[PDB]
Amino acid sequence: SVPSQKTYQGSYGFRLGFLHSGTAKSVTCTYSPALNKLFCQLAKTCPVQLWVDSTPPPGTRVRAMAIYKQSQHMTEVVRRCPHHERCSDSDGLAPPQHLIRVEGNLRAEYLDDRNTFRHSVVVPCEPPEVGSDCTTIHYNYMCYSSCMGGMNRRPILTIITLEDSSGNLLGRDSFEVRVCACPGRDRRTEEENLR
Ligand SMILES: [Zn+2]
Repeated sequence: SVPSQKTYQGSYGFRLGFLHSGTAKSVTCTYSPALNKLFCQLAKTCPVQLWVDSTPPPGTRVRAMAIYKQSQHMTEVVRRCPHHERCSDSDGLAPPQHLIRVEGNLRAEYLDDRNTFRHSVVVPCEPPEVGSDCTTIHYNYMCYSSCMGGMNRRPILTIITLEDSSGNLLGRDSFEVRVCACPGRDRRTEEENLR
């Protein structure tokens, strides 16, 4: 099967937000609204904002999962390549196979789905800190888009779902991701190609 990627704000008006990091040669993570695409370096911090119109119930969680964007590959589990799954860079919590990690949250849980074998990482949905209007989750992508035997130059999407304590859908948003050496340059190139 294939997880849904349908945008769904739901009852709480759930949607993502991204910083405006620009396209300098030195940028490590940058988001293109025109492409709905995040460009980031390997294992670098990717700040993703969570916005809601009203506060979800205690026990609400936020899950991230990657799928291949092309229909020819959607059924294939997105995982780390044969090299990176063995490079012993575990944070002590993420399984070495998982492409997406959450940085600096000890309540992050990593799921290997017993049925679909797909990987995801889930955290409790926290209210914004005082003086803030949203909450930010920091993600890491632990393989290059180009890694042989892994993503192998195939584009992926990250699907973010807002879930109740049972795992039922409350909200959904998504964005394409390219993990690459020079995010600023590749964003500029792809945005030019678009126009
Ligand atoms: Zn890799």
